[PDB]
Amino acid sequence: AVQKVVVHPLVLLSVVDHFNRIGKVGNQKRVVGVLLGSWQKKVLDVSNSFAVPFDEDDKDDSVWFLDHDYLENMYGMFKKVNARERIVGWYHTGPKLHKNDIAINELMKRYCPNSVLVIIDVKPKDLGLPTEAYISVEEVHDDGTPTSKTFEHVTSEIGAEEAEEVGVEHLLRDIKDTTVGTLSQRITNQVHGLKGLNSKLLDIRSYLEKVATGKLPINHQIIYQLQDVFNLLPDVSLQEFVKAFYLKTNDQMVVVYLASLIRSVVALHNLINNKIANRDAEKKEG
Amino acid sequence: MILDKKFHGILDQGEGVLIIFDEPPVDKTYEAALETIQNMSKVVDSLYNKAKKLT
Amino acid sequence: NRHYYSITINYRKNELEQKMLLNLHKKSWMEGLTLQDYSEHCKHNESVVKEMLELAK
Repeated sequence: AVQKVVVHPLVLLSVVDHFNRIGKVGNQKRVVGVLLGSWQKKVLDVSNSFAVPFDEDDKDDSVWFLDHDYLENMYGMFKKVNARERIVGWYHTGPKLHKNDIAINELMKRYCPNSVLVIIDVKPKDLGLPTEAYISVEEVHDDGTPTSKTFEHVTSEIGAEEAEEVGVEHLLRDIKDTTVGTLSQRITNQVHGLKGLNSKLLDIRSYLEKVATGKLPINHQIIYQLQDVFNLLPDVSLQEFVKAFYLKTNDQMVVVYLASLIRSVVALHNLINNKIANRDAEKKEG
Repeated sequence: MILDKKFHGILDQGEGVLIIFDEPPVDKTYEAALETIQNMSKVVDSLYNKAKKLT
Repeated sequence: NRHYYSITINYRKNELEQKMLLNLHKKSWMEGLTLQDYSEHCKHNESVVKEMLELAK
């Protein structure tokens, strides 16, 4: 149904406010906020959101506390001031997906339309993208397990339309723009290996742990496609790609001729002014 | 007609083998060679200005 | 300005806004897995950028 979503940083800075208005009490649980957006178009666009007092139990996980009057009053007044945005779903700040999320999401599945779920981290130490759109749809399983709520990962992007780019750029004054060239390219080409190294290294360790020490079926069926796609590149002998290395290396030669020739053109004004300025300033100094 | 370059091909007498091939990237060596020939005059004129100002 | 003046304005940013919003904006200019759109341009250098190299020349 929905291919991609658009999440503005305003809601995540509202999660910064979720971490600001705590009051130093010692709970810091998965505070659930009422996510708002535009479900009209096929693409989802989050503009702003708000929160609702949400408290769980220490031992029992099935305890969840929501509010209907606060949702209808905040949504009623928010719709009165801005009717272009309506309820879409919710989101929790907890890093782990608990079992009670089917009951928490089930309320906004009954009263509200199909709600999207977003899992983020309480500490911004994760290098990866903090936002993951999880659609709440029921899927048929091939093994015969009963139909239940399944959270499929929907791709997400963090973009601002008109003003939040200006506000973020003015508040930071440290981040740089695209700036195609040497630095913005070589930084990605340096740290990219760590950007994949922390993800893969962080995932395959617990993966290999759950291979031998795993039960409660983790959908082992998708592991066959995992190792299949991993074995779709069986160390090609590079025999056919030699001519492609001749093409890319020939373009490399083109960049060699462009650099040497163009820089040789740049040497004109320098290697002329260095003489005509020094000898004339010297002969005319005294 | 191959000497007239109306199509891609080449004949043979000993074996009679027909080969058809083409070279699409024609606009690379032309622009590169023109940049080399045009830059030759730049470096030579630079050596004329420096050779004039020195000796 | 008569009977109508103004006041100065300063800002404030803690480490949670600095790292969350900084990494959020860098990620907003980066990819999902950060390895997706690299080979796109690495292999577009042979198909699309060649036109930009010929026009550049």
